[PDB]
Amino acid sequence: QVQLKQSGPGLVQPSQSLSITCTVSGFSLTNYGVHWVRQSPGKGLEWLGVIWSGGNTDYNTPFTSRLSINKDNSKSQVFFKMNSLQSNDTAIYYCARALTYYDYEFAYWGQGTLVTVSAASTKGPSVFPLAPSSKSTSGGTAALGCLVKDYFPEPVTVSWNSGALTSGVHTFPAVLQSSGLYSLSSVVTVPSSSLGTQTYICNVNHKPSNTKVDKRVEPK
Amino acid sequence: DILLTQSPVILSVSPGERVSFSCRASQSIGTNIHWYQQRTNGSPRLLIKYASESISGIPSRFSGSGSGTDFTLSINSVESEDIADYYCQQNNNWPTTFGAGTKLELKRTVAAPSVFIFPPSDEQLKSGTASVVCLLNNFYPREAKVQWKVDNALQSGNSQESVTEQDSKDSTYSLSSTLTLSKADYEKHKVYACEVTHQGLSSPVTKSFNRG
Amino acid sequence: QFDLSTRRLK
Repeated sequence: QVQLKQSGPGLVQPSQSLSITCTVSGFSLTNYGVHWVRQSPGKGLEWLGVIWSGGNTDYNTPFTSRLSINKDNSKSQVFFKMNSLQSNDTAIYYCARALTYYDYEFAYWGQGTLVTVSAASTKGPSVFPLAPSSKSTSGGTAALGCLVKDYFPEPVTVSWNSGALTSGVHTFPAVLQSSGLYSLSSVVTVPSSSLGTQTYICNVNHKPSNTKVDKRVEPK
Repeated sequence: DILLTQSPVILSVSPGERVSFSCRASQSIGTNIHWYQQRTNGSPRLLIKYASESISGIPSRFSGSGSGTDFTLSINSVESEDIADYYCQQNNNWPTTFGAGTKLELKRTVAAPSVFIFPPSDEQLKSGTASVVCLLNNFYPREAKVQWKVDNALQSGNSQESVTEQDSKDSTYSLSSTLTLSKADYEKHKVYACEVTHQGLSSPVTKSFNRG
Repeated sequence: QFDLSTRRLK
């Protein structure tokens, strides 16, 4: 199938440069152009540029002097590079492919790369259990979760039992604390009678700090 | 650049109802407009190309119309899974531009929240901080009040709230309120309570525990 | 306004 897979999320210092790799499969770069689109709080969706099959590049007007797109046909990789970043360049950056080689209707997107522009340092999170008890139990159903505290920057991924548990999972949006670090909780409801025989693990992954933690949550 | 104006920013409807999204262009663009769906934590999904042409794998309930400056994306029978943001894109003029987007919220029956409270772990207490979490699960509508009390003292300014996006399966919301204390302050007190207020409750619900 | 945490307008 047609897939676009972008490199991991990361922090970029003000005035420094941004670098993202788009690795594609299911088609050849010699046949299709790869587009680049970002999504900021300020300007929403915004077309940045494209590299065509022949290697030609078009950059949107405001980015013609600080944006560089390259590629490697044999490795099926596209390279995105932007210079002199400011705080409002903080956005999700996508690579994309159109329906046809020449067009602009984007049917295939990369998963996105959340880029944060700040002068701060990367910090990995601490993971604490939200233990189930009688005060998280309701009608044979128990709630339990993981507190993912004090990390920077966004994002963290959370899954449960390596993806085998998805029903009743809520992972809350991160909030920014006064410390300047983010914090987040992920909860799931399960039958209370399963707490004795099932193991529940939240899989926490903070790519910017390369922090991977599996936290087992159990009644206390 | 072409300016695309989507109106309104927010649409709220009941399931099974028909709904229409608007996209107006600052000048004529013929039928050179594409529509996108973006679900929570997702990338944009192509729905309609060139005003009305259908896309593979897209349900038949999605259709579009319009020409010139006035365009419309329609859903004949809206489902719970349609909860998302919708964007229009023009490409009659370089560079291609997108609208600001329209949000699709769904109505449903009033549902009271299940309230659960979680004391801090001993693990966190070792670091000198105590987080107490209050969970409001699967409720509607979104509006709720959470009030914290430590030994009958009303807390204020020391809690933070987070609300999930609308659930695409049952149209509910969930909310977490976290009370953050120092370990010392936490240890100097006994009764911890979050009182919850919501339309679905005939009286406030208080979940509480005693430290120890 | 677009939110980077959920990818949803708020």
